[PDB]
Amino acid sequence: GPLKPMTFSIYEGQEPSQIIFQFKANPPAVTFELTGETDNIFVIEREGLLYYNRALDRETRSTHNLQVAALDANGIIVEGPVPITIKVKDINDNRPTFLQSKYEGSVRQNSRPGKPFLYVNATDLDDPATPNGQLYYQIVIQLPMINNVMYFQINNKTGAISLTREGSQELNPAKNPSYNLVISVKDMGGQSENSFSDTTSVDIIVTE
Amino acid sequence: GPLKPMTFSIYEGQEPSQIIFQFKANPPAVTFELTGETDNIFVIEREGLLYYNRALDRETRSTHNLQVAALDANGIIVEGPVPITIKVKDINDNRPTFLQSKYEGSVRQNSRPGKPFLYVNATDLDDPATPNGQLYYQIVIQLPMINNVMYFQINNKTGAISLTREGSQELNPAKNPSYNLVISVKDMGGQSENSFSDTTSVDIIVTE
Ligand SMILES: [Ca+2]
Ligand SMILES: [Ca+2]
Ligand SMILES: [Ca+2]
Ligand SMILES: [Ca+2]
Ligand SMILES: [Ca+2]
Ligand SMILES: [Ca+2]
Ligand code: NA
Repeated sequence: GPLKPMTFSIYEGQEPSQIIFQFKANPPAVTFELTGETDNIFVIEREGLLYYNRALDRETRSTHNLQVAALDANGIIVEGPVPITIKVKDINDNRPTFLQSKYEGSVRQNSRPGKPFLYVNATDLDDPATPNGQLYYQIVIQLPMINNVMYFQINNKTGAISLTREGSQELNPAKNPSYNLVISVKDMGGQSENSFSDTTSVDIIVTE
Repeated sequence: GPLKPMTFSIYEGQEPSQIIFQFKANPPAVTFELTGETDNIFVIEREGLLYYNRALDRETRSTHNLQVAALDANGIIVEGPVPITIKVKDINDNRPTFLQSKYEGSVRQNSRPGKPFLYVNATDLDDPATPNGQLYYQIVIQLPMINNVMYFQINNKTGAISLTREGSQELNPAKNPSYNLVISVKDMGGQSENSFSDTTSVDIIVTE
């Protein structure tokens, strides 16, 4: 039918195994012209076969804005150009990376439970609107630890470290002036399958 | 385009708010048929509208293996069937449960510290490779307790109960012949936020 705007969604990181679309020339159109963000990847054959020639990369270009025009036997545009939008669908091909391998923090004796005093942070180049770039932070270990009582907690979404109820009650620089936490981060929103992880080390001084 | 295998990942425990996918019939296809693990949940409209009509439950079915076929006006399959995979993403919707509500054990006086003599165990129906099913064991209280000294300890990952150094030094059937421990188990790795818990009771006789 008439040439019109179209959107195609194509996963990145996959070498092409299927065409995108076969356009059919409406006489007096005989050939097609593809322009825009083709990047030596998107091709239209003379008689309308639109395809891609190699794996896409959302982290290089997340949308290819293309245009297609239909031309007559004299090379005159008779339909379009119209916008053809390629949405590059994300895969989990980037690992989360803590921005420091060691954090130095401090907390006041009697800091209110749940009040952040330190943020750890990781970046993930995947799409944060998808599981692939959605990070989940956790405390792997606290040292020292007495009778399995955690004195620290982390906001699993934000990386905010705060005292627990019991940490607020028990932390005392006279008894134990420093704690080490090992923190993990994983992508896939903390789900198991196809996830990547990183760790960092946090030393926390307890002050008056 | 042509029917091909597709995977969708959907969280359990949420009322559906969006369709899954609209299949568009390419002539001579006119309608679609859905088969497989539909479970009075997954439906396709003739026209192509694939949706789910009630919350999923990973603990009932963790992957729905569906198939979609395109039928012509005479009900001949002209495309597919192709596998449509629904991966059900886990939420923390199950409380961990101890396998016994009461444990009875014993420990010999002058037993070595840190050597397990009793395992408590809980199970959690959520995914154990996620925080939702990741368990953390603690002693809530030991009675009797002498001068604020713990005589017992528990491994927070394994549920292994052993004597402390002080317990090994002080246990004596003539002075205190029995102890009770209340043990907790928590999921989310033991953090307070978004976690569920159970408790059990452990009676321990001190022997000669
Ligand atoms: Ca990529
Ligand atoms: Ca990632
Ligand atoms: Ca990616
Ligand atoms: Ca469930
Ligand atoms: Ca659980
Ligand atoms: Ca669950
Ligand atoms: Na205490």
